[PDB]
Amino acid sequence: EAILGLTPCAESAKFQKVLTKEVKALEKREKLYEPGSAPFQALEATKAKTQARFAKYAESGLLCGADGLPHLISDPGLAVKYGHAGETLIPTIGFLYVAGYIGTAGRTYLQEISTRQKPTQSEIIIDVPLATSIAFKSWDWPNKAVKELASGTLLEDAKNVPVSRR
Amino acid sequence: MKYFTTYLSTAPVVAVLWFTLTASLLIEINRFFPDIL
Amino acid sequence: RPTWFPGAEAPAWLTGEFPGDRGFDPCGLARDPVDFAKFRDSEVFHGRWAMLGLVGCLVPEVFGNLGIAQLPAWYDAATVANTSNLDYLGNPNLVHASNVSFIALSTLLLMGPVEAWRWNGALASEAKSAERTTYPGGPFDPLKLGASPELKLKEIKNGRLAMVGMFGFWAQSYVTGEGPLANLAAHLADPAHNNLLNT
Amino acid sequence: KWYGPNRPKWLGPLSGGAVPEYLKGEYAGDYGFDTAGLAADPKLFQRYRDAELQNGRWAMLGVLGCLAPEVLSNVFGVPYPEPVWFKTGATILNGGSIDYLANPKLIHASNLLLTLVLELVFFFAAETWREAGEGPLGKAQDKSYPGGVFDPLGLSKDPAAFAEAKVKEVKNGRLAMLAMLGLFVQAGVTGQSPLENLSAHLANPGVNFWTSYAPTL
Amino acid sequence: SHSVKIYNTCIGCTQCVRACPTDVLEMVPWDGCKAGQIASSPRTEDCVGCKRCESACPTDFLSVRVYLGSETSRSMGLAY
Amino acid sequence: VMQAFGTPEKQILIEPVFAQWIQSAHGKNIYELNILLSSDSSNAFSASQAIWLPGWLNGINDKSTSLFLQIGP
Amino acid sequence: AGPARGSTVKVTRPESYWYNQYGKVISVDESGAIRYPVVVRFEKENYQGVTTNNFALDELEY
Ligand code: CLA
Ligand SMILES: CC1=C(C#C/C(C)=C/C=C/C(C)=C/C=C/C=C(C)/C=C/C=C(C)/C=C/[C@@]23O[C@]2(C)C[C@@H](O)CC3(C)C)C(C)(C)C[C@H](O)C1
Ligand SMILES: CC1=C(C#C/C(C)=C/C=C/C(C)=C/C=C/C=C(C)/C=C/C=C(C)/C=C/[C@@]23O[C@]2(C)C[C@@H](O)CC3(C)C)C(C)(C)C[C@H](O)C1
Ligand code: SF4
Ligand code: SF4
Repeated sequence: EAILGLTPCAESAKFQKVLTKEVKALEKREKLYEPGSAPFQALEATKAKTQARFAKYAESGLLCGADGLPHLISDPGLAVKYGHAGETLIPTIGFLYVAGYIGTAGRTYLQEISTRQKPTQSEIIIDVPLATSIAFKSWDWPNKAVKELASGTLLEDAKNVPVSRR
Repeated sequence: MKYFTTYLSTAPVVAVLWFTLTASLLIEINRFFPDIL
Repeated sequence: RPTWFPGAEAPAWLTGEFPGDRGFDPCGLARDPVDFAKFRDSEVFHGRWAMLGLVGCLVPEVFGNLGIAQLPAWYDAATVANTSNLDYLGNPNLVHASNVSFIALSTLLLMGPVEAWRWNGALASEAKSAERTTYPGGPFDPLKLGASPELKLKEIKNGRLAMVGMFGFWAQSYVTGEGPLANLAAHLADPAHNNLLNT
Repeated sequence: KWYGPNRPKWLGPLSGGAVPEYLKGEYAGDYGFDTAGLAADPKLFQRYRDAELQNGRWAMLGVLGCLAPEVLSNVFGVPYPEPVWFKTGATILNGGSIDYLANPKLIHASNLLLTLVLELVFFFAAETWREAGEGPLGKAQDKSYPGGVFDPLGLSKDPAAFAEAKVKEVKNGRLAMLAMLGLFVQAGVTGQSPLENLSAHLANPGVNFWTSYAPTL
Repeated sequence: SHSVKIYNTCIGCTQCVRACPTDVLEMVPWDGCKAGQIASSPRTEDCVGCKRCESACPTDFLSVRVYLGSETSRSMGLAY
Repeated sequence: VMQAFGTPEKQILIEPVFAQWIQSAHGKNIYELNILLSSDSSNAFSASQAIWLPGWLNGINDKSTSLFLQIGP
Repeated sequence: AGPARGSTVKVTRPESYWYNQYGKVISVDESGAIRYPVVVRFEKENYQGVTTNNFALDELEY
């Protein structure tokens, strides 16, 4: 469905122009080699991939501009109403899960070693068992996050936080 | 080997190893499932 | 004590000193006794605006049917003022207002002082005390009668009814697409097949 | 059905060595079943207890909500567009609306993302109050068993009846969880409604089984 | 000239005095600390402003403090 | 790197939809969004004593003027 | 009163690196002439690279 003045890539002539332009370049390169030789095969693999890629973009409801290149929709309302949520909105959730995981693993390891005798030695020599255990137990990180938040164990109190003369 | 694993546990070795695996994984995904936009 | 539900036990903070108490506060919004006095004013205030708003919304339909004037419908007046002129009681020489933004500005400019004065407890720029007014008297009570707890309960009760009524008017107008008395007429005609649950 | 050291157990009469030590019959639904040792840490055991009750109660409302609009369409003539549970949802897609009791003057909802966002926001509030154990609706008596507004009939006032009813709740919960897991797998395998699945096994006890689908794998 | 001031947090370690390259500071007797000596700055006309003393001082926010001011040929470190 | 490897179709080209919405509300009809001044039926458009609007809309939908330039990635 | 040797204090001197932080008491001086009698040791070194400092009683919370 054409929105925001954009055409769907599946029914855009400029899209086809682009595909033609890439495939023609590859043909020109192929002229130099012999139809059985291994460079030839490489250029054929390249061309195959190329045509496949354009076909994929065509059956994905991507939206082309005047340049004939696909454009992404980032307002979540527009994305969900017109079937474009896979462009930005799903990746959002995907990034925020993995970033929360990495944070949780890092915070966890740091809070664990902080109770050791020399905690700074465990920062330059990683406790690898401890780190692997933390990395694999941290797949359900919102458990820990919402617990820490609602309980109050997420934030240090202001009285315990070093601060300047203000 | 008696302290070789502790050497492998040091930060730049663990970093090189972890990035190498993480990079390798992303390369292999981008071999199998290319051109995700 | 009379309560909103058979046998239902009242909160601790709802004791029965104030008119309209039926021990109704599931969401615990009047735990803080400082907020409870504000809410009490807000309840009566919302009530009085709902009563005036209900009467003022029935008036176009009634005045239409009794052959007094062809007033716009309550959900049409802003459209009328926006596209054409709003002439009082039909009469094109009365008021004859044409611009919705000047109506809105006027509404803020007239209701600003009045609202501040109400809150401040006097015609002054600073509140007299930490207490809400809600029952002024003086010029606002010309017939010299009132502020009895029975009458207060009568106000509260009619208010609450009108606020539920006003919610009705909004939803009705959206759904049925016609005026409120028309909706009553429709239900009074054939009640089994002119209602919400029949489609 | 009971508590204590001589309660019903999960291997019945043959349940001598089948009980771990940390399950001493203090909490509802202790049949001494924990073969993977998940509850050996007692903080983890408190967590899991809350989780088993959250999954259970949600599973109960779920199974009732997956069956009820199909039943209403079957028994009564309520004209739901796609009344099956795994087909509901798609009704709000395209240009279609969601009308409660198939009446287009009831919710008439057409904006999927507005629906979802309202749900997440409401839940972010209510779940944060749940986890804290204090909120607008009051302070909880126990994290899993709040009481107050949540118990308006006062059925938790009697101690012994409360102790029994905890065992009723956890056992209905477990059943409902197995029901819901049933619904999911049935839809995944048979592709038909779960009332049609029941009708098919009521009509014919025989071949109409999981062992009509098993040969195809 | 620069101005060098000594505050009462001094612990009389003598490190600033040792550090100074133009003999501005000396240790005089005092009773405010266990070492029974404080630093002092009599010859501030000879201070070049290097702040070596403040680098030497071990108290938390220094007890010796150099406030740079007006330049002279002495403070500007000129051999011409 | 997409341009360098000869694959301009794999660029990330996010549309500025929030600025295009604002432009649509001001009266630009190039984004087919039909709101406020770009809808004929709105209160904002049909405000009787508007009267600056014909001039304004002529201006905002003329490529020569720089009155709200068209925008993209 | 003084803190006990070995006890934990919180610094309340605003110009200090260790403000709002906790240290161990190592020594208290008993003379009244001394202006900063309490010696405190911290785990985190300051910008100078030292880990110890003298304090008065009115700069500690014990
Ligand atoms: C446990 C690791 C961890 C966590 C949970 C955080 C969390 C945060 N950082 Mg910090 N930070 C970290 C490490 C961490 N950081 C490191 C290692 C550096 C040095 C490069 C920084 C440098 C830094 C700066 C300059 C800023 C932040 C800021 C922030 C805050 C906002 C988010 C952000 O800006 O991310 C950005 C994160 C980075 C730029 C650093 C990348 C962190 C890596 C990818 C993850 C940790 C790596 C670690 C080695 C994992 C080992 C775990 C294993 C042994 C189990 C957030 C509180 C910002 C802030 O103050 O917000 C108010 C801010 O300006 N961080
Ligand atoms: C108390 C409580 C709770 C509650 C509650 C509930 C149910 C609250 C509900 C409140 C509700 C339902 C409040 C309505 C207001 C209506 C008003 C003010 C209308 C004015 C309307 C006016 C002034 C209209 C004016 C005009 O129409 C006129 C006259 C002519 C038209 O041409 C023009 C316009 C339209 C401008 C909880 C949350 C359940 C639990 C908690 O623990 C305790
Ligand atoms: C105890 C134990 C063990 C165990 C175990 C076991 C057997 C665990 C099993 C857990 C299981 C099976 C848990 C399912 C929950 C399902 C839920 C929450 C369903 C909700 C459903 C809801 C809320 C929603 C339903 C709907 O949205 C749907 C779907 C579609 C919509 O159209 C309609 C509605 C909105 C109504 C081990 C591991 C074996 C050994 C160890 O040692 C000890
Ligand atoms: S600044 Fe340099 S010259 Fe001056 S007192 Fe300090 S050490 Fe001595
Ligand atoms: S000023 Fe600092 S460096 Fe100089 S003696 Fe005193 S404590 Fe030691």
